Amino acid sequence: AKCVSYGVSQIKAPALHSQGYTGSNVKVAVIDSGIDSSHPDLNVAGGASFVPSETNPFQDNNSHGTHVAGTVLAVAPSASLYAVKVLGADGSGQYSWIINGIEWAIANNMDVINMSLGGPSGSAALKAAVDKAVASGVVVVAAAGNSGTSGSSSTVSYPAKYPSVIAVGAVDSSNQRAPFSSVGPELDVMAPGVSICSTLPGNKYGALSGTCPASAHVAGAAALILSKHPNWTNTQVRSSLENTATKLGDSFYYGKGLINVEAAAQHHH
Repeated sequence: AKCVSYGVSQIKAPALHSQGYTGSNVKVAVIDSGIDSSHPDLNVAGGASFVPSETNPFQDNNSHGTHVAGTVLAVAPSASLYAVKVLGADGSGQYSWIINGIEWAIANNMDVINMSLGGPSGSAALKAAVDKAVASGVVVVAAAGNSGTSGSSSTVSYPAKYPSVIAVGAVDSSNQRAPFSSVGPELDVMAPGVSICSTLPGNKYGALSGTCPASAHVAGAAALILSKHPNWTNTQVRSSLENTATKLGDSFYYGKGLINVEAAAQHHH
C-alpha cells in the first residue's frame, strides 16, 4: 500500500488488480509475531495469541508479522487478515504454539495460512497440523528458510519442507536467488524477498529481506486467485501457482521458479 515495492509488479499482481481482483472475501492467517492492528495502512479482522509472555496478537514487538501483513495486502488489497501470534519479539516460538495457531486457523475457516517461520527440525505433530489444514481445504504457504546452502543437503526449514506445504524461496528484483534463500528438492516456488518495503509497527515503513516477505507475496497471490476462482480447491490454487511459474534455473535452487499470479489466475487445469 503506502510504501512502494517492486515485488507486487514482479509477480504480475497489477494485472489482476486491473481486472478488478484484489482478494475480496478471502481470510488469510498471518502466523507470525502478531500484527500491529493500529497501523493506518493495515486492517485486521481477528486473531489470537499463543505466546504466553506476549498475550496481544494485535501488537507486534518483533516487526516481521506486521511487515508480512503489509505485503499480503500490497498483493491482495481486499484480503481479510488474521493475526495469529505464535512467535515472540525475538522471532522464535515453540512448535506447540505454532500448532495451536494452525489449529485456530482451521477452526476459524481460514482460506490461506502464511507461516513466515521455520526451524531446522520439525515434529510429527507439526506435520499432522499442516497436513490437517490442507485436508480441510486451506492453502498453506511457508517461508523456505534463510539457512543458505549446505552442499547437496536440503536446507529447507519446517514446516516448508513438508510436501503438503508450498515452500517459498526468495529472489531479488532481477530474479536471482537471494544468497540466504534455503534450497533443496522441497522448494516449490520463488517470490520477491530482497529489500521489500512494507509496514512496520508504530505507523512506520521499511525494507526487510528474507523468505518471510517472499512467502507473504505467495499468500497474497493465493488470495487474488481465490477472488477470481472462489470455487477452486487449495489443490487447484497450488497447481495454478506451480504449473504457471516462470522457470529461473535448477529446481534445487529455484523450485518451479517465480510465481506469476496473472498466468496462475487464468490456468486451465
